[PDB]
Amino acid sequence: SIYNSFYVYCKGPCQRVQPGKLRVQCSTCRQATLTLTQGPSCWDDVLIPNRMSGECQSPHCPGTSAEFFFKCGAHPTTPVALHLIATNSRNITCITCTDVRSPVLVFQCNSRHVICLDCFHLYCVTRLNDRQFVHDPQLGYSLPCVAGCPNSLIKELHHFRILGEEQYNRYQQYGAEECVLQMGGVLCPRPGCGAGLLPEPDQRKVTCEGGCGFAFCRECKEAYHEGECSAYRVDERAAEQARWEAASKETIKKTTKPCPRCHVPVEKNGGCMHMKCPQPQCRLEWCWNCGCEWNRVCMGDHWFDV
Ligand SMILES: [Zn+2]
Ligand SMILES: [Zn+2]
Ligand SMILES: [Zn+2]
Ligand SMILES: [Zn+2]
Ligand SMILES: [Zn+2]
Ligand SMILES: [Zn+2]
Ligand SMILES: [Zn+2]
Ligand SMILES: [Zn+2]
Repeated sequence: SIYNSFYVYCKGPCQRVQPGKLRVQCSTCRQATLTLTQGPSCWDDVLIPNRMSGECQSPHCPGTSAEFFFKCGAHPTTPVALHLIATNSRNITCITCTDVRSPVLVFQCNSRHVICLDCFHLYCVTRLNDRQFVHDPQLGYSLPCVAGCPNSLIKELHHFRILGEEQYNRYQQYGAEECVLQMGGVLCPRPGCGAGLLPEPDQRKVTCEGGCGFAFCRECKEAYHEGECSAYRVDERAAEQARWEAASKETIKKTTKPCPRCHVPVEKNGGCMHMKCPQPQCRLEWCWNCGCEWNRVCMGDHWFDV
């Protein structure tokens, strides 16, 4: 692709975050024959059912609602859209490492704080280690913005798929482990075990048994013995810089661009990348990003950006 707006988690065969291809169909007949009135301009447009309307190009179809979906962009054929993931076209620095990276994950806190994907992984892994995931009755376990902002828990839990199979599996075990821990139990310390154990409260010797047979001291977690036993600070300025809608320096890509055909300067007023030239005698339809006539490659790779 020239430019990708969308990322999906591709199960088989990529098992990773990949650019996604946006598709649209008629919600009635399910064919690729829905001509939209207006192209999508944001994630709500392609996630909320029936939000967008058009006309099904069948003589047999009265359908007027669009249904959008994604495919992995890395190969021919339905994966889940990772809507918090954005291409970092304005070079916003990451909240925790302060480097410019792309793509980035953008929290739904009021500040729309921005974290690179490597830092997001490290955020996740640190919180898993330290048992600091956050419980929500309506969700299960998740994490909020790294800065601690309110009302910012991640709700589309498929985002934790981006951690990859092993850490995602640790995340999937966390709830059951936490049940044991909140009940006063202990997890087996043997790497590759971590069974949740519920020994009697006052017993220092814990044996992993129904597990792996390991007898450990629940106080120091080493092999059982008689006798006595032998990341979270977010910079305030870094956080202010790392906000999606904060004012930014001008990049090589200008925000007012000439019409590819008539050269007259053109302002963009929404997320959709299909531009219609405002000049009465021009009316060229073109991709804001690519400077070319509007086409289905641009639709699929970057119909809108955020
Ligand atoms: Zn794939
Ligand atoms: Zn139809
Ligand atoms: Zn980072
Ligand atoms: Zn935040
Ligand atoms: Zn064990
Ligand atoms: Zn000990
Ligand atoms: Zn024009
Ligand atoms: Zn384009």
